[PDB]
Amino acid sequence: AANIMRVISIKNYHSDIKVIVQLLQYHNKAYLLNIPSWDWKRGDDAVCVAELKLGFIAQSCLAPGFSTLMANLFTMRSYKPTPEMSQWQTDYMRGTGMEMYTEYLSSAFNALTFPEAAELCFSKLKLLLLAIEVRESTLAINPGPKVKIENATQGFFIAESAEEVKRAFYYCKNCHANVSDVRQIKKCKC
Amino acid sequence: TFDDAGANVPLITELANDSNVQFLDQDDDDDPDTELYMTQPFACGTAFAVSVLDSLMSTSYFNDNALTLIRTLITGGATPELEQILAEGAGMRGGYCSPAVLANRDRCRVAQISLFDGPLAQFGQGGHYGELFVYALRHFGILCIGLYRFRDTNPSSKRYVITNPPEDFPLLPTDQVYVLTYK
Amino acid sequence: RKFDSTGMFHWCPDRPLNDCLQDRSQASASGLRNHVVVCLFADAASPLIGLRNLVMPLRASNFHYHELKPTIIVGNLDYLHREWKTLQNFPKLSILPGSPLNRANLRAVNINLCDMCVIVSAKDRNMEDPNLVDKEAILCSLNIKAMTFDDAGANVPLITELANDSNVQFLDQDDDDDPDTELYMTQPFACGTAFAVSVLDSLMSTSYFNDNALTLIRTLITGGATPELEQILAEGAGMRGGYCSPAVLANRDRCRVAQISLFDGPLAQFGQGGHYGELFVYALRHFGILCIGLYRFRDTNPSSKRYVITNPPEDFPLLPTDQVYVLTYK
Ligand SMILES: [Ca+2]
Ligand SMILES: [Ca+2]
Ligand SMILES: [Ca+2]
Repeated sequence: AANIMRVISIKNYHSDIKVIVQLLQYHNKAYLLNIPSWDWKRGDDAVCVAELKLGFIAQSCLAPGFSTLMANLFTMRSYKPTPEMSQWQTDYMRGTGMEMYTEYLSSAFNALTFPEAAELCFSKLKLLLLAIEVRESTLAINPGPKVKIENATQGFFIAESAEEVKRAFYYCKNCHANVSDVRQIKKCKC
Repeated sequence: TFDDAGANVPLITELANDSNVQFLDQDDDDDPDTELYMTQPFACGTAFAVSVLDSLMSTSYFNDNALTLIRTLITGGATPELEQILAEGAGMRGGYCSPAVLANRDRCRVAQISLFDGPLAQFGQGGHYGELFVYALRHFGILCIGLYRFRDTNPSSKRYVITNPPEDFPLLPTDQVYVLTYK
Repeated sequence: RKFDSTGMFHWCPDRPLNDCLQDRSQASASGLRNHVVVCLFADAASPLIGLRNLVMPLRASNFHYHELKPTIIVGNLDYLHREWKTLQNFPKLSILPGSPLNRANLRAVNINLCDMCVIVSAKDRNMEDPNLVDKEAILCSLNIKAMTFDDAGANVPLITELANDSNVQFLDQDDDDDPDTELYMTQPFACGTAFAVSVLDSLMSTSYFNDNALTLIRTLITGGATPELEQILAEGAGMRGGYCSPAVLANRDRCRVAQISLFDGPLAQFGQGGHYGELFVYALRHFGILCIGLYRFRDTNPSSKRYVITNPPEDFPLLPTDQVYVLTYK
């Protein structure tokens, strides 16, 4: 109730501010969806921790450890070894170095299917591409061979840093295509 | 204990206070200065707590579409049209549905598959994660996002999760693979 | 028909609340149009606001029974059962139990067809910090203002009581809010969309300086509650009534505050670029209609908002869209 009255006060002062609000209870969301000037298409959003909590653990009923797989993607962390860690802890912690990033696919991806683009990102770029913004426009997760990469398609990657995913934007089918070590994929390949 | 057990029952527990995670498990080597995400019960998918969600605020600012991605997965598909319908207060309206809307029954789902048997078992028998990834994507459109590996490789049924392994990461025949799939 | 024993109000023999309770299907099946909706926020234990003081004016005996506005109360049922002992004598009354925030309720109520929606609260007037006290009423106002209707939204007529005057800034948009402005200068008050108890406080000083002026306002705002009715109610037997003699029934010609439009009919000649003093003298002479102010659109060039102009100058220009506040006998 206190946070809804802050949203109302912000939106009363100026309607077009993007407001992002943390809500503790799901039934309280309806009250702010009904504010006249709240608009999810303008980017307003309510991070409902009750909805999200139960959603993450419910996916663990479908895939037993998935709440941990997925919650680690949404906090920024860098992998940092220490010699007392067992093998399983180092494997785990390297996995926690991952986050999910959005970046534009380079023109070298144009007219590939999503499966070719995902094979290419994984094998050459060391990037796990898992979804794309299909141009209104809509998110598609792991789309089948029927979906081509259109020009300037935004892709969704799992990677260790934003410095990694840039490689999808800089990759070039003539200039970089023979590179052995991914650190050399750089500088737009002009 | 059960007649024809115990620690083999699959559990997930929400914790109201993160530092209580140390009591949740034994054979564990507890330390109160370790943050929740490094603890064995969290690394095994046995614990959850609201504190790991907090950077949904910052990610909601930096890329709105990524917050919609996670949602379509974790909610199973709750679009803003359903949130609008629920905000009318009439309850969740439903019935028999047209083939035009029923087309959306092919959403992508997060699934888990075992390397113990079937066509992928060839990779579980000492192959590498990148071989498995390229094969599964090509033949089945199955996109692999991680592994769920036993901790005691030599005892317990506990398993840990490995998000996005390296291309040359070795597989074990007991590994389970997290995947995105359409069927 | 039957009246209160002093002739002043329309009256009905008692009933149980279940004669007037309705579910959403019954409310939706009813022809609710031009009605009054009361969005009552209450807990079962919260204090009695005395809704009779709301309903009794709406039942002035100088109205004919066919022009009495139907009334529907949306609110907590356990509260209404302890209010009901006071309401049970009024005709054309109905209850839809449930929250006023539930848009279902509002739609069954035909909220888009009412002549006024009243938002009112029985809750504790200092339950938390001064930012939270009116959140139920503000959310209800914003909710109704945001609804859409099939053949709307901001066109629904609203009046909201505020427990804390400085919350009036949240009640409206396109507004230019400022916390140092006192309530009476704010746009929602100037439009007749807000009310709060603080504007009543100088009834104490005016009650001292001229007692008769306090009786004037009362005869108007109560619709005619004379001290004889207050005595009858103080006997605790409830509001006694029945069929009434022609001698008392003569008092059905009280003067009423009414509102008339310059868009059409005999006065439209003044709306077409005349002056308020021409209108005043004409209406008084031909009809005995005494004009006390105007209700003018704010956006003369958009929104349906209107502002009130008490007693304009003789040479004040009229617009064809103006509505006139008047005192009248028919
Ligand atoms: Ca990282
Ligand atoms: Ca422990
Ligand atoms: Ca305002």
